Amino acid sequence: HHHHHHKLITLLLRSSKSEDLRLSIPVDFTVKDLIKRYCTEVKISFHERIRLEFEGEWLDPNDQVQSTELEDEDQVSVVL
Ligand SMILES: [Ca+2]
Repeated sequence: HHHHHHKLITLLLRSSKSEDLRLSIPVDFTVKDLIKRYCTEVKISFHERIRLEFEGEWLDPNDQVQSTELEDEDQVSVVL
């Protein structure tokens, strides 16, 4: 709606080397924030070299999720 207040989108994070996770995260988080939250939820150590791929493309860690093309129920790949 006009002037809506919704903060969250749900994302599926698939990982070939770690636990897949479905997260509901604020769209004002950065991609780095999303990675940090993934890591605390699945209990792996956060590192600068972890990346998220969306449709074949690396997401910029410094972009807000809202600034990317991610939408609710999208899926991304975690590359460790
Ligand atoms: Ca997995």
